[PDB]
Amino acid sequence: ENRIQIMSTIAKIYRAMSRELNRRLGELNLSYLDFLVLRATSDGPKTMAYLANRYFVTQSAITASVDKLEEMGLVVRVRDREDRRKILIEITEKGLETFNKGIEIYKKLANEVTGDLSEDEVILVLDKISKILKRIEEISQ
Amino acid sequence: ENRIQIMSTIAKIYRAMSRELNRRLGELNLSYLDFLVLRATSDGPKTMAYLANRYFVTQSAITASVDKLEEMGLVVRVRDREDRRKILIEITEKGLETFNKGIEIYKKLANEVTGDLSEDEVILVLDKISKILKRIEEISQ
Ligand SMILES: [Ca+2]
Ligand SMILES: [Ca+2]
Repeated sequence: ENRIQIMSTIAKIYRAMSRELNRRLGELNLSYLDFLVLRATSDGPKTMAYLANRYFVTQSAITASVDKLEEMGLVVRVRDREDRRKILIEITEKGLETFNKGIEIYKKLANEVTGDLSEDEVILVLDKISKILKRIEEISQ
Repeated sequence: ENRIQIMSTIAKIYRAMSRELNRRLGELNLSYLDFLVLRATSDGPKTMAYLANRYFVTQSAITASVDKLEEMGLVVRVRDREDRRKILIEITEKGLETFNKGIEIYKKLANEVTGDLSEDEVILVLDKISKILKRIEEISQ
C-alpha cells in the first residue's frame, strides 16, 4: 500500500543521498557523519551523548568523528571551569568555514535531486513529511 | 531553503524509523538489515554483491546478516550446478513466513507515523518523492 511505499522510498532516498554526500563531502576531507557533527555544533556546543543519540550512531562513532574533526582543527572540546570532565564539543571558526562549504555542496545536490519538482510541489511535500517526522520521533523515543 | 529541508527531513525520518524498526523487528529475532535481506530475496534469489550495493552496506555486513539468516533457517545459499562458487541467496518458506510478519510490523508502523495524513495527501507526497528518488539514484551511481 501507499503508506508503506512512502517510508520505503524515504529510506532509499536516504541511502542514495548518503552515498553521494560522502562522495562530494570527501573533497572537504569530511565523511557524512563528520558533516553532521559540524551541522549540530554550528549553532551551539553539543555533548557527545547528544550527537550520538540525535544522529542514531554509536558512541565510538562519535568519538572517532570528534577526534578527527579536532585533529583537523574544526572543533574543540570545552570543559567546565569547575568540573573539567563536563565536556561540550564547540565548533571553531575554521570549522564554521568548512561547514558552510559543506552546506553549499548539500544545497547544490538538493537542488539537483528535487529538480523535477516546482517550488509549490517542494512546499507541499515538505509541510506534509514534517508531520511524519513529528510522529516517528514521538514514537521512536 | 526548502529543497534543503526536504532532504534533511527525509534523513531524520529515516534515522527515527531505523531505530524503531530495529526495536519492533527485534521480536522476530531480526535487525533492520536482516529484514531488508529478506525483503530483497522475497521476490527472487539475490547475489551478495547486489544486497550490499542496493542497501549501501559493507560486504562484511551482508556476510554477517546472511550467515545469521542461514543459521535461522530463513535463507539458503544456492550454488550453480557447474560452478559451485556462483552463489545466490534464496529465501526459504520459513523465511517468507517471517518476512510477511516483518511486513505487517512495517505496515503497522507506517500507518501510525503517516497518521496525520489523509489518503490523498499520502498519494501526493508519494508521487513526488518518487521523482527525487529517481534522480538521486541516477546521480549517486
Ligand atoms: Ca514517546
Ligand atoms: Ca549515472
